[PDB]
Amino acid sequence: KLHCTERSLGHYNPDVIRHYMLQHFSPENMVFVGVNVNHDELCTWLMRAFVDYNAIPPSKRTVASPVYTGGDVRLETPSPHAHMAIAFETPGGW
Amino acid sequence: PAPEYRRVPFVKEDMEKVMEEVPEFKYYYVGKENTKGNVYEGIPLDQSILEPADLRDYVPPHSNIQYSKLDNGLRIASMDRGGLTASLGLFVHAGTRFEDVTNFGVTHMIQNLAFASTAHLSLLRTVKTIEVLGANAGCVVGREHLVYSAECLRSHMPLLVPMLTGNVLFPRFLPWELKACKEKLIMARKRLEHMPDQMVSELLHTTAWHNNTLGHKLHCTERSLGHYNPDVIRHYMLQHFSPENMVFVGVNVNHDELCTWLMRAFVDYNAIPPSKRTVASPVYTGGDVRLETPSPHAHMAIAFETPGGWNGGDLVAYSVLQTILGGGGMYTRLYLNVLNQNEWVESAMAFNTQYTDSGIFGLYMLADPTKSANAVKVMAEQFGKMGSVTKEELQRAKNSLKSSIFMNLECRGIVMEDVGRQLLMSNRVISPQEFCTAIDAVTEADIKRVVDAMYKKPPTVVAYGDVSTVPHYEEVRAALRAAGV
Amino acid sequence: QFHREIGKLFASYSNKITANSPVQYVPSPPTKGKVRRALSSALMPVWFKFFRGPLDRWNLAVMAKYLRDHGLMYDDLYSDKEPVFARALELLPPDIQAARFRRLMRGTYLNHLRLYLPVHEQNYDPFIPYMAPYVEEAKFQLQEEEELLGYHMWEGVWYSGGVTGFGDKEPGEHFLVALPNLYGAGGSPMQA
Amino acid sequence: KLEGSLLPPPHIPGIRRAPREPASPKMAGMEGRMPVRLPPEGSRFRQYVDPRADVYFPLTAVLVTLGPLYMFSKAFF
Amino acid sequence: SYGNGTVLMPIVRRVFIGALVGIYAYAATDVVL
Ligand SMILES: CCCCCCCCCCCCCCCCCC(=O)OC[C@H](COP(=O)([O-])OCC(O)COP(=O)([O-])OC[C@@H](COC(=O)CCCCCCCCCCCCCCCCC)OC(=O)CCCCCCCCCCCCCCCCC)OC(=O)CCCCCCCCCCCCCCCCC
Ligand SMILES: CCCCCCCCCCCCCCCCCC(=O)OC[C@H](COP(=O)([O-])OCC(O)COP(=O)([O-])OC[C@@H](COC(=O)CCCCCCCCCCCCCCCCC)OC(=O)CCCCCCCCCCCCCCCCC)OC(=O)CCCCCCCCCCCCCCCCC
Repeated sequence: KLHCTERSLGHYNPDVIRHYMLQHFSPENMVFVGVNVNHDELCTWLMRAFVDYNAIPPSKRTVASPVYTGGDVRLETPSPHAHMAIAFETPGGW
Repeated sequence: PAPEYRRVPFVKEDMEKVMEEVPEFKYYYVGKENTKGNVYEGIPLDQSILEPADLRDYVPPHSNIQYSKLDNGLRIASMDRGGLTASLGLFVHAGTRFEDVTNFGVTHMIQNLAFASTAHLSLLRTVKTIEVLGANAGCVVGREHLVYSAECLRSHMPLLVPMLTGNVLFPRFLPWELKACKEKLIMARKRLEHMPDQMVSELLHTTAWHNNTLGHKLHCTERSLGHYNPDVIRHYMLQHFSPENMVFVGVNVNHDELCTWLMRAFVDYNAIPPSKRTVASPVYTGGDVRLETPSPHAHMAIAFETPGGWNGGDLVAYSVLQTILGGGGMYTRLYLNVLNQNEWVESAMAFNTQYTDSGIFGLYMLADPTKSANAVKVMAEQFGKMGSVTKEELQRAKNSLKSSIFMNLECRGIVMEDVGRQLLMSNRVISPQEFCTAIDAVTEADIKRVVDAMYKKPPTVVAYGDVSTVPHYEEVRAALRAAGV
Repeated sequence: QFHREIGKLFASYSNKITANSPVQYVPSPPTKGKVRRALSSALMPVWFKFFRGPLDRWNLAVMAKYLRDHGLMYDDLYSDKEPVFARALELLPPDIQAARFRRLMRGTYLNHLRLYLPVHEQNYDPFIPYMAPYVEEAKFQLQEEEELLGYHMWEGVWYSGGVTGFGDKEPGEHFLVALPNLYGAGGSPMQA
Repeated sequence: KLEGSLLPPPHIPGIRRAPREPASPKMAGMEGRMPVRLPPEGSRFRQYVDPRADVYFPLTAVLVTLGPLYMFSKAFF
Repeated sequence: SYGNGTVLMPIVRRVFIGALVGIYAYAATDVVL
């Protein structure tokens, strides 16, 4: 899921958060983009933001392949219409 | 072999003479005639204050059930045990299994409007007079039956009969009373959400009988509020609330006196006329449903269909199997083979829910949310061996079942509900002595026969609570198929 | 036990009423005596012709002209501050409630200007009793409540919970419970 | 046709109609005035009413009240 | 009636009425009877 649940509130403390950023927020896993800017000037100020302090160090991570299962789910709710959706898997993605 | 019903004919009586038989009742006490006070002042309770004129030679009462019927078709049955508190009940064959897409929720509405204003008595005077008499009364809705009941001192029976029958004879359904009841109509399912056991049961029914008969819900929904008007209600009662579809039962009452006052409640006014209705057969589909909710446990239930239900011919066999496994004990199969060999299991049990012509049978477990995959493997292994029992297990189960039956029937309430429920579902009452004879004739082959038939249709799977590690629908089905299920 | 003796007198008079109570409708007895019902019938042909008769007819003309000038019905003159009539207004269906709302608005405006309606807007009977079914049902509801709950003078905690303790249920409606708070922003009883 | 402010009701299945009084004869003395009905036919009040007395009422009212008081006061007070 | 706290005015009503019945009865017995 995208958002939290009432169960998620059981681990909403700084140590859990900081442990997640140390595994994923290294510079190698980030890209910066600008539109309507001078390229050289953007590089200079980005260099100055990182020169005096230490960034999160890199880490090797293995990306697990998704497992498609399909299935069926219903959700009743007050509404005048019956919403229905049917889908299939696209191998390989982008 | 149905029971023989005695006839009670309608008779026209002078009103002023029948008033000489109504029990005394007071709401106001304007002074007091007696002026002697507490004549037992100063006498301690280790000393008796009775006189010889208060002694009698005991004569046992008539404890067998007696049967009678009125001319409009109402069936009556009562028994007297000599107690001083009576139980009264009016059973109607009009449950949620008779609703349709334009009616969902109507039976729940009728239950919450019980004891409201009638043609001859208002809501306030009805509920206030019951309280002052010292009685308790209520209405309970079900999937096949609706029941109105009251309990009171046995001298107040004539006063309570009309306040029970009026709900089905001439209710008014006033607009402003319907608008005052709409609040408590939604708070039912809301209160149901925080009751795990009741939620797992509902999910089991909705999933077993998809969109038909026994799969309809008990309570209303926000959608139901679109047809909550008197015309819809009154149309439902005209199809189902005829006297032929009703039974009245009393315990600790005089049979003849109960018939007289029931006859007097129906003699001067017209009842809903009979109608021929065809009862649709349930369609069992099985399936799977999940419901995530904040909880420390993973609730899981798996069940199968029982062909024929109460009238299928194998009711006693499923009740013996339930006793072997373990219900709600420390030598049952589930306590020795499951609980003692797994410390991460918090509980486990077997259930057996039977209706007039269909039922379900299965297991129910709580466990550690991190070992749901193992909970499924243990349940499948138990289903794989259900069709095999030893002589010691079987003999110990029979003895446990017979004792439970006779012991349950020591209470007034259970006796009343059992007699009325049996006469609507089968038009006959099976005695506990006949149950025992049937229990003793259950063999090892019968057990193995009913388990195989049970497995010829798909299962019904339910999960509730923390379902973070509950396998996929296809994996549960496959595990069952590897254990021979 | 002096209280038990007084209770015996109350009880004797109580049982006598019950033993002499009929079990069906019986017409009420005439109020006025025979001596008074004989003088009236003898003087009636003269008293009614020249005084009481024209008094009745002038009264209905005065009422009809005032109501029609403002476009009102007679039943519009009753107040919602009467408990019986307030309950009756709660039982009305939408269409009748809307027409009353509109007539009351129009009559306040006409009384402010002091201008008559045209004659062709006055052609109606103002004495139709459109509230009667709802008034008689209201009387029945409130007579039950009074007999089942209000038959004794009940005690209570004094000056507690915003009420005085002598029977009031809505708070702050008597002077000795005025000014509920010294600080804060207060609040509404309808938002509790 | 009908007495008072009523008109013949339309026939609509489902609506039971109460009986309505028919129109009765008029009496002398109401020309030019806003109409007010007379007592019913079978009634003692109808045998005694006369609309012509309405015109004199402003004086009759003063005499029945202030008259006796003035004579009683002029005799004993 | 039940539900309100207007509890003194009904007492004032019965005292005033009684007082009036006594004033006009003490004057008649002195003038007439
Ligand atoms: C402790 C320190 C030392 C000194 C202590 C002094 C004594 C203190 C305690 C006294 C007793 C307290 C308990 C009273 C009875 C409660 C009974 C009960 O539970 O019933 C609830 C009962 C409600 O019953 P209900 O059936 O729901 O409703 C009744 C209906 O409304 C109407 O029903 P109904 O139409 O059937 O009529 C019923 C009527 C039938 O009877 C009659 O009609 C008979 C008429 C007899 C007439 C001739 C005798 C004269 C009677 C009084 C005349 C009018 C006086 C007006 C005074 C105004 C100024 C106070 O019944 C009565 O009249 C019974 C009441 C008689 C008692 C009145 C005098 C004593 C109490 C005074 C108030 C208590 C002090 C409060 C202090 C607060 C300070 C913050 O409530 C009452 O009847 C309350 C009555 C008392 C008045 C309310 C409080 C008034 C506060 C404002 C004044 C404060 C002044 C402070 C400064 C001065 C010094 C005090
Ligand atoms: C606030 C926001 C703004 C900013 C802040 C402002 C700050 C300033 C505010 C004040 C702060 C300080 C606190 C002050 C507290 C004062 C006390 C208070 O609040 O009590 C309210 C309190 C009401 O409390 P409540 O919570 O609203 O309701 C109480 C119950 O729970 C429920 O009861 P209920 O609803 O059923 O009925 C209540 C009803 C109950 O009604 C009654 O019981 C009747 C009361 C009036 C009777 C007299 C009127 C005339 C009647 C006809 C004549 C009768 C003659 C006597 C014979 C009668 C037959 C035997 O009471 C009323 O109608 C209220 C009347 C207001 C009375 C206020 C007088 C206070 C004492 C000072 C008197 C000074 C008199 C000077 C003039 C005379 C000089 C010669 O009032 C009383 O009950 C006290 C009544 C006192 C009556 C005194 C009468 C004296 C004159 C008698 C006639 C003599 C004629 C002689 C002629 C001789 C010729 C030669």
